[PDB]
Amino acid sequence: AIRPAVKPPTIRYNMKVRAGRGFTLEELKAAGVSRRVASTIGIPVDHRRRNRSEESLQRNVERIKVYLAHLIVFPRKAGQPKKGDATDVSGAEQTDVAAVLPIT
Amino acid sequence: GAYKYLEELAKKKQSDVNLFLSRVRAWEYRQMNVIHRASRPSRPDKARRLGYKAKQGYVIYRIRVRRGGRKRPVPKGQTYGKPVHQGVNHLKYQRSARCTAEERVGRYCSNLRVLNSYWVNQDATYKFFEVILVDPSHKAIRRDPRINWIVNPVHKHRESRGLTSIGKKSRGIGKGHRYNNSPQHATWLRHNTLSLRRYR
Amino acid sequence: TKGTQSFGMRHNKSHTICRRCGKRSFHIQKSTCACCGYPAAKTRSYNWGAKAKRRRTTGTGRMSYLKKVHRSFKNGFRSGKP
Amino acid sequence: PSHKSFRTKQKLAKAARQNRPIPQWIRLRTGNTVHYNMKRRHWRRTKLNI
Amino acid sequence: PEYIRLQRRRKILNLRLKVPPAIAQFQKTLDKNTATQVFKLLNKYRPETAAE
Amino acid sequence: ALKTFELRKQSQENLAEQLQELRQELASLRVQKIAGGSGSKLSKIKTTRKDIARILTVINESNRLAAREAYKNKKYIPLDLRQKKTRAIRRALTPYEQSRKTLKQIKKERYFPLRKYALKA
Amino acid sequence: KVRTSTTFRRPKTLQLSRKPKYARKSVAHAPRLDEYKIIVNPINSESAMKKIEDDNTLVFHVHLKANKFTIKEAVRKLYSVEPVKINTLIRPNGTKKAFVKLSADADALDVANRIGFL
RNA sequence: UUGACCUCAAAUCAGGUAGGACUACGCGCUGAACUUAAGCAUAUCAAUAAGCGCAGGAAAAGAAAAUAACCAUGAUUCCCUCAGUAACGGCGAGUGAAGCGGGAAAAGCUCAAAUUUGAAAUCUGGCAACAUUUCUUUUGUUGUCCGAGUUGUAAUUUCAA
RNA sequence: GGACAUGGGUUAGUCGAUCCUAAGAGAUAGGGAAGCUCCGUAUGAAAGUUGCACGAUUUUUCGUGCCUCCUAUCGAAAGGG
RNA sequence: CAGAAUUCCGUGAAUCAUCGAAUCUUUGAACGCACAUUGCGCCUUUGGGUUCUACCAAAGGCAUGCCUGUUUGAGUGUCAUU
Ligand SMILES: [Zn+2]
Repeated sequence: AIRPAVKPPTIRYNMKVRAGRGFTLEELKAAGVSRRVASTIGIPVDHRRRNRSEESLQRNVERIKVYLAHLIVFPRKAGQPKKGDATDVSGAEQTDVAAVLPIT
Repeated sequence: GAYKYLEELAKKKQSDVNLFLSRVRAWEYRQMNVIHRASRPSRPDKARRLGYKAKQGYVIYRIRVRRGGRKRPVPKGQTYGKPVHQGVNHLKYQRSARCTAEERVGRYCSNLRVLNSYWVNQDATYKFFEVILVDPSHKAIRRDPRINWIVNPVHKHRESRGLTSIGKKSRGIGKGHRYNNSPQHATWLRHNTLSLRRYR
Repeated sequence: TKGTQSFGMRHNKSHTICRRCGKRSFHIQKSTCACCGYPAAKTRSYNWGAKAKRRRTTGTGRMSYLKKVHRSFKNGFRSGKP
Repeated sequence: PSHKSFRTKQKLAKAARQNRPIPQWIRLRTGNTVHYNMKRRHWRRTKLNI
Repeated sequence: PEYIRLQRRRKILNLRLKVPPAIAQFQKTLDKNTATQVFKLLNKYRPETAAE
Repeated sequence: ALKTFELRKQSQENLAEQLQELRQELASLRVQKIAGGSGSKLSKIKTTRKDIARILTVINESNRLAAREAYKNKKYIPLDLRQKKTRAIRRALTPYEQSRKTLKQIKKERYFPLRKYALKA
Repeated sequence: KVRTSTTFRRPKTLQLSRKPKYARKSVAHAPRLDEYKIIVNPINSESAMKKIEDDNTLVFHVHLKANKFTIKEAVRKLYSVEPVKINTLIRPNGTKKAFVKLSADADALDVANRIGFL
């Protein structure tokens, strides 16, 4: 699953960036994704983490937006594309999320 | 509802009403058997918050347990060892009297599963507890998804394995540095196992 | 006196055949088997004696029903006619 | 002692039956080493112990 | 029997001892005529049965 | 050797009489073995024993089939006719009981189920 | 409610009988030890021959769980002879032997001839 | 007198359930001594051996009354590292974790506390019918009746709200 | 030859066991004990087997009622019988 | 060793393999009470011998703790019409 980019704690590791557990509720709200639908489309939700800085907030919502743009959602009803789904599922294939959204 | 009033009134155990009720009920329980079936819970709000429901398959049993420490069961205080292990009279059982109450009720009702228990009364000699049990063979329990888990065989005698609330309290299960000992045997094995890796 | 002539008065059994394990270890006066603990509702066992557990255990007898269960598990405990 | 229980008498019957010679055609089976054994019990050498 | 003795000595024990007022207030009850009038009013307003 | 495909055709009472005739034949064979035996009859002793076993098997199969027919469409069935899996399997929760869900859970799976999705590079 | 005794005793209850909703066993077992399991084989040793030819008694190899009633019934329905007395023995090999004396109106020699061990 | 309620009984009442065995691994209770300290009592062996209770295919733990003091992290478990370190110890002999970081795997949730109050909307059992089967052996549905339940079974809610 | 091999041999209403109880052992009620288990035998138990014609054609063991200090068992092949 | 030749162009030998139906003696957690005794009992049904009650035989049953429900009950526990 797609993971957020977080700053490790302590002064020994605060200069690096690693992968987090899940996106915060504020990040999902800014990206326009409901918490009940994020799990369905494979976006982890972390209720404990909070966005204390705009930089972290914008970084994570940018990751969600890139994930959403590159995401293909199969319609639940075949041949009946609903809202937010796609009708170009012919070319869908399994691809690594790390290549699309590396931790930079 | 009245459950909030019951919860707030149960805290005032030093009040005259609570003292009178505690005295008369303690006398009645002493007159009864050590373990006896209770037709209805004496603390419905406490039973509800511990998981009891007023439906078929839920059983309440009242048990009295002796108070005090645990004297070492040696013949004449003779331990036959170093002086550090010669104590006989000031030793304490590592499990709570509530744990002992759950274990004895579980053996008394081996066809049931011990769900929870709660303190109801005490005196100098005895502490009184009411134990909530669930029937795993009853259809009302086997068809309720909120209590369906206890029917699974992994929950057999969970009170004997220390899987109840008071059982995990006695085991010291918790989160944080204050519970670094964790499951004692598992932590001890992890810290005393010599890992000899394949250096190639 | 304590030896050869003393052995001549040994004609009173202290143990008899046990009805559970069959050994001549059932104490007559105590009505308890020194081997399996009959009639207590538990087989006598101790971890300091591992050879005794080796002597009597699963696999030392017939395992008549356990063999049937093992055979039935392979096909998933199926019923009916073939 | 001429005063024996049913269980004792059956055990004596089993012991007497076990203490019998093994037929030669049994030993003649191919790949068999059942020709001789020390399980022969005499009433004076080895005791039954009930 | 034990249960008969328990339920009789219980009432004896309540007769003894100083009962707190919050419990003793339930020993005062409506008289016969008011109780009859109250239940007559209640019987005109009863929940529907299974058939109803 | 008796054949099961005709023993099953034959009636229960007739099977009982045939069983008794086989039993007395086996008794006659055994007393012959005692008071002077011949190889042919000694070999036929085993065949008579198998024939008795076959008749008893057919009789028992017919009785069990009748019991199953009598207890068909009944809530409580004789224990020997019930399930013969392990004791733990019998005491385990049924798939219906395992699959029982609350109204809240049913709504959650109805409105937010796991979706089929893919990523394009 | 006058009590003339200074003791309380449990009253009497209906104690309804069992009316099961299902039979625990589907098929009733066949009668064990009817006639053929009771009577195994006759005995034709020298002592047995003397018993038949002198005391008018037949010697049998009855089952261990057969008593003098079942042996008498089995002999009656298998050989059409009425016993008058039956003596039971358990041999040192563990098998039960039966001495069955026939009535004066039946010769054990011809009965043994009919059975087929003479 | 009868009935209702409450409590307590009995029945070879209708239907069920528990015991025992296996203990390599698992969860607890109880619990030494040999030995080391060149003696020995605290210590060490060891929160071990023995004893006792209880499960499964894994068990246990688990979605913070958790870390941290950071630009902060974020359920549990396991591996490497932290680290033979902080620390404990006749500070003698000896003992000795945890945060961060990297990796394996990742999944979240359920109740009690609310007046459905214009309608106990909830559940068990008996009987009958209709379906189902790893299966005449399994598992349900509907109808009716009787019970449970207002000293509270259902529904929206569980703090992320 | 009490050895070896092959066969045969122990027949009970009256002889013993079986029945009873002794010293004792030991469930159950109940109380302790973390527990293996310990104490306890009408013990702080609603511990009933028994006594009686009320129905009953007409010459009888089938459903009530009222009842009174009964009581688990094991334990002797030399005790009792 | 023999026997099996009712066999082998056949539903058929084999201490064959597999296995979804059965049988499964006395015991054993062991379950009517016991047991150094194949000891002593009780209930239902069906049969035998003159025995509607005794005896014999066969078949089916009788342990404890606990849960839900049923029936019959007890209580100078709380109450209403009579
Ligand atoms: Zn034994």
